[PDB]
Amino acid sequence: SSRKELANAIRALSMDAVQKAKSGHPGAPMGMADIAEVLWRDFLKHNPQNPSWADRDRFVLSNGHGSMLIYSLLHLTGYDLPMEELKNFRQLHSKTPGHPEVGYTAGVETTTGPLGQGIANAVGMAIAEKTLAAQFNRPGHDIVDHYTYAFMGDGCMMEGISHEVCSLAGTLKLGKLIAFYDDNGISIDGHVEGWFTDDTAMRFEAYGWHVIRDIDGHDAASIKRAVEEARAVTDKPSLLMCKTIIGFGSPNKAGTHDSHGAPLGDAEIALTREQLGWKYAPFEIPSEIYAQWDAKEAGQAKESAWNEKFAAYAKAYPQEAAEFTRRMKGEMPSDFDAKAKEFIAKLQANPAKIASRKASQNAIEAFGPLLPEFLGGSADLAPYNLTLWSGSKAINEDAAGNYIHYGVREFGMTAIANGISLHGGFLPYTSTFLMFVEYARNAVRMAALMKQRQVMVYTHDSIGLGETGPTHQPVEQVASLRVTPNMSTWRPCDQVESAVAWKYGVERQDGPTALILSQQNLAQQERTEEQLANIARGGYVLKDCAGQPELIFIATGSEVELAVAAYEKLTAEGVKARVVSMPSTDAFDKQDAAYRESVLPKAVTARVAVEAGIADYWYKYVGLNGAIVGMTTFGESAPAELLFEEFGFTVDNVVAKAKELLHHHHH
Amino acid sequence: SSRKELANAIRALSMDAVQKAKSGHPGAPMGMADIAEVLWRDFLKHNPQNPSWADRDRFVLSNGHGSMLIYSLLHLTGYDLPMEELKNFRQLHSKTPGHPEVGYTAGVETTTGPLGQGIANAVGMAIAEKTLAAQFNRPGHDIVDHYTYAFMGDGCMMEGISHEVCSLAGTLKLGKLIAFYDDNGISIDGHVEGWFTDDTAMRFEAYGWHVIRDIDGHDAASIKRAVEEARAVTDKPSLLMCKTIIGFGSPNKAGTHDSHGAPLGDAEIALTREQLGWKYAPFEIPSEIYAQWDAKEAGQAKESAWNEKFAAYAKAYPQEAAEFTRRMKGEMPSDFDAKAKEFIAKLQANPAKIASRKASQNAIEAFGPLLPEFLGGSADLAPYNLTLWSGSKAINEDAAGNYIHYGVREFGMTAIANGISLHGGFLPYTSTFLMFVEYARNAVRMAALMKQRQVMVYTHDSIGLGETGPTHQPVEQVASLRVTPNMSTWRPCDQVESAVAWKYGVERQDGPTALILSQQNLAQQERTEEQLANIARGGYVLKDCAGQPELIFIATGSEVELAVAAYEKLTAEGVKARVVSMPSTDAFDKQDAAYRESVLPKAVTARVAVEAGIADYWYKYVGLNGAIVGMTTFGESAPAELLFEEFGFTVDNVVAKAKELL
Ligand SMILES: Cc1ncc(C[n+]2csc(CCOP(=O)(O)OP(=O)(O)O)c2C)c(N)n1
Ligand SMILES: Cc1ncc(C[n+]2csc(CCOP(=O)(O)OP(=O)(O)O)c2C)c(N)n1
Ligand SMILES: [Ca+2]
Ligand SMILES: [Ca+2]
Repeated sequence: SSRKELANAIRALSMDAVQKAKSGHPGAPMGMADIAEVLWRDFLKHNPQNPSWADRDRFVLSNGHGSMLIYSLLHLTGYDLPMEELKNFRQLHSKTPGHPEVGYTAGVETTTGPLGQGIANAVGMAIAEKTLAAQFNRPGHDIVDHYTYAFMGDGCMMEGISHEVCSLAGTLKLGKLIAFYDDNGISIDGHVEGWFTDDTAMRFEAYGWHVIRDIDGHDAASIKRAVEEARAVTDKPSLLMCKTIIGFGSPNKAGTHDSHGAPLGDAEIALTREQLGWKYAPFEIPSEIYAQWDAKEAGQAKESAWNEKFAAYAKAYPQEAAEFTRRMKGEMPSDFDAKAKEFIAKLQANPAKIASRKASQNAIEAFGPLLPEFLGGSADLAPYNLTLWSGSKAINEDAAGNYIHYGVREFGMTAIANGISLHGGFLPYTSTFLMFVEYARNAVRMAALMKQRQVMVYTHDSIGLGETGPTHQPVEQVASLRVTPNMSTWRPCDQVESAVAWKYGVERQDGPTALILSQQNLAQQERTEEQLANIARGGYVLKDCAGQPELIFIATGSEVELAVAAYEKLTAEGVKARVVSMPSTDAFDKQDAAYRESVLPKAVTARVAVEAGIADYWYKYVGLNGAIVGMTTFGESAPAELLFEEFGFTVDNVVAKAKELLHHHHH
Repeated sequence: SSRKELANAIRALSMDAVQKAKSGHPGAPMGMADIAEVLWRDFLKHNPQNPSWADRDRFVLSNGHGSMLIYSLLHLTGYDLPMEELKNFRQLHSKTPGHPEVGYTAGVETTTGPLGQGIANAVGMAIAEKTLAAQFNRPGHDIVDHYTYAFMGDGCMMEGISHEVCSLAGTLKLGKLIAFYDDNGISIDGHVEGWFTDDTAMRFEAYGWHVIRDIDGHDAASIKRAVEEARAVTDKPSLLMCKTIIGFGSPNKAGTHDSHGAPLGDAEIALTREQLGWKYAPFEIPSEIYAQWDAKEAGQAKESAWNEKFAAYAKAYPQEAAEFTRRMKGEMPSDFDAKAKEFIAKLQANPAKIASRKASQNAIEAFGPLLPEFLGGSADLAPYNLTLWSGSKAINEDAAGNYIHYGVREFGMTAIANGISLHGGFLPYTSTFLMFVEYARNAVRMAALMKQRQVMVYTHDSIGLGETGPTHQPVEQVASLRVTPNMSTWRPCDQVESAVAWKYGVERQDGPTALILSQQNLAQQERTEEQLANIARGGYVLKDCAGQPELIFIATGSEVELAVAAYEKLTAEGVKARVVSMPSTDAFDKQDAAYRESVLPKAVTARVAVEAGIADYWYKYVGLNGAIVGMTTFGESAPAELLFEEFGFTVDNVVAKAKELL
């Protein structure tokens, strides 16, 4: 078989799988098949029999709608993705969902589809490789050495996140990142010149990339020469400008928007087979074509050689090797749990009224020596988010460091960190003011969807930040996080809940954790040993009465102090009241029914929520017969103490609103 | 007097107001003061006595933390912003909040602070000027002719949204957009070379901008020559690369991150006065410096000249001039309410089972001839969002058109449309798949904060979109919109509710409206005249019983049919059941309490919400003793019919959950 025939196997499988599903995207797989054949057969270092090989190259499909391209590649090269699964493309519980999903499918590195985020993930994978190589490689022992290859299209280039992450990739001189741009002139509205006219090569040169122009994306020799050129440039990420024809092979739909996102149709597929000279029936591949596509023997040889290298490394550097293995597996140090509990107990015994952003920094300082896998950063807010600890070292200064200055790039930061978590070897944390979670919002969602461990440090969480005013004062952002599937969100009320939340976040293996942290100092609360242990249950009884409470206050973060003051006033008047601290609604909801009943008993309807955030959220825990002391508006520019008074976060107002339930549930 | 003395008045007012507040940002106002002095005194066309003059130039401070720069300029040039307000910078209910806010302060064009969005707004204002000029100017009568000037810094340049909107500005050849980049080498983390190394001039030339490099931002002659050159380039937006020193004037904090975001301190202010040669006490400005800065006399002359031009236009083009005035004031045509009601009544009388995305297109088609102020578009999804009507004309093809191909740029699109609404003259609508409201989320928030009218057309709203799978299937996005202050969100259940929602959106005067639209066909519900009129109240009784209900279903959008099916089953068993359709929770919540009680009586606790979105939202209406048939997870890639079954959107499950309450 010629290279074109081998590439046409991808075209056939893609158009036929889309046709059988009556759904999906034939255009990009057909347009990029020749590029994929050269990259995967001539360059990609991988082992289909072990998709988790630590030193494999990473491939990312940023134009993720072209999912049949990667399913064809994985199937043809010998991964555990049988033809039956391709026949079940886009069907319930198949290993071939409409967009590729990490975990669903052997060999898929990331979940893509939302445009722009795949190239961001690839930038994170390349940062991870560079940093891990710098931390672990030793003279004569280069155990980390692999490339990151990405495909992307016009949509990814138009998205702002491409600017964020490719600018930063240029700064960091990511010489093992090689991206292929599917320059096919077509997007969904039609010919892109009506809305997309950038000199993209010049733009990427402005970022410090090595750009290869005018590659014939349907000519294997041209593509191969370009990839060799990119691999020879070791000090810059490379962009290959690949001129392709969307839907290549279809006489009537190639080069048209009609090939982008719908089945070609059976008549058109017959004509496409005739144009391509592809004789085989749908889902039929001859043994000779598998023989040229299969990567099991080469892959075995390469991983075997790497294992020999790693064994030599382990003999010369046994502690480093043990750390590499631990970190690539995502395992925690064996003594971490005990040391973290010792830290938390020390805080509970030694009160300090500090901002929870400072309590967060103190937890980073405490955990940092125990977690060399941290790869942390802030989006140009290190002095405000308090993300640096004494052991931080920026990777633009020393590549073996552990800290990233992300610049003013919140979305790019968060999707890069998704790439860092997907790579293995690190535990990323990211940070910005909470308001600007809105800039990064879909990357946060994607971390949750992909079940990735990442700690998101979001500071300056309410009107408590004061004079900066309503553009920066969060109101509804925490509610948005709380209703996100698989998101964990903590709003700690003091330095002890802050440390507990950080411990929870770094030990959470199957999804991300957002910390909602104050600008201003928070009072430490008294806790018994039992209460201290109950912080991690998300919601717990902090103050109580004998018998059934007449009133339960539910409070979070900076408002627990206010709720406790109201509880004290009411208790002194002879009212039976309880205070529940709710640092994490998601962790509380995961507790069993008996525990939740013990904290929020169904008999007690007179519930008062107190939080400087949007009020409507709290109907979930207060019901229709309680009260909510919350925000219902945007904030205002003024000193924070005047804002808390103006918006009702006062002991007198909280007590008055509570007493209306002693007056209403009565009358 | 001397231009440096005149610029130093901005420096003094800025450092002193920050010091008095013990809060704020002296650095960028001190760094950009010489640029501002040249722009405002020599070029900017404006009238302090009427900040709403239709043909004024628009100025945007995208690096909005530098708010004392714009307050100093407004005060010095004679706007209604007295010295007492500058002395009340960042104080409760002052006219000088920490970031500039449109409406709070005479002369402020937009609310900035979130980096990158000011330049986006300015691109929108320049698109509005270009389009309005093409629509209204006539030979001998150029009634629209003004510039859009923007200041921006490193943070705006790093943000992705700058790439989206400046790319599109190049495509649209916005020759009256002129941006000044405060190239001062400093951001909050320190010297920017550790994280920001772009050849920014080369980047902007890649967008098709005219770029002027190596301007000395502290030399009036350098700056003035650059502005003249940019104004002579009429077929490209221009970027002026202005080298400045942050905190210019401060001997110990100039050129450092220490001048970015905190008071300089009293000692350092004294040293700064010495270095600048500024001899005036805090909040002292001599009469001659006001005389040199004041723009009232020239401004009134220019606006009067324009009024005379407009009067001549109105004599030659009376209908066009009346349209111009109406649109610039943001008024609706006087017969729009009646014509839209006639359309809605027609739909109710002529049932159709269509997707609410199609019903949306049909409302655009009906309203299009009535609302020439539409300036609509989609982020590369016209064939899916259905944003084109028969009279759509793309502005990249015809500058006098009414449609924008925004490309794959959801955040930039939304903030550009905020600029369009701020400009006056237009009613923007934007569109993408609902999932990607998450890419644009803070610009949506900013439309609400700024009380701007924009209709946001979000289609493909649930697991009903099918095989595309969980990256695209919305679950929690509608709940996020619903709890945003001043946002209106509509999830119509058929073509009639879709038209009512569109009417509500275009008739809003003080905020945005999000339409949550289905991929798939939705059955039309039968309605009495009273029900039909009550759609606009956001929640209404769609199916009822005699007497107090025993069970109330609350449903939205594509799930109303499912709730009606469950109602029919329970009604046939003899249950006193009701179905409430809730297309807009915010419109419902604004109703009088007797109305809300008539729909959701407080004595009836057996309430079942049905919506293919996140369940947690609905506790607001069902409380603790009801049921919610909603989503609690991400979606899955499969045909939509199978997903609705898999996730419990079945008559059997809805009926079972209801019977658990009875
Ligand atoms: C952030 C985001 N916005 C919108 C979409 C919907 N969408 C999918 S592909 C596409 C444009 C297709 O353009 P391109 O990447 O050039 O596709 P191709 O040439 O591969 O078909 C759009 C708008 C998306 N997937 N992600
Ligand atoms: C989207 C967004 N992210 C973060 C911030 C916080 N912030 C305010 S100013 C700034 C950096 C200031 O850098 P630059 O624009 O270069 O400021 P300057 O030189 O004018 O002081 C940051 C990160 C913000 N306002 N908006
Ligand atoms: Ca394309
Ligand atoms: Ca700067």
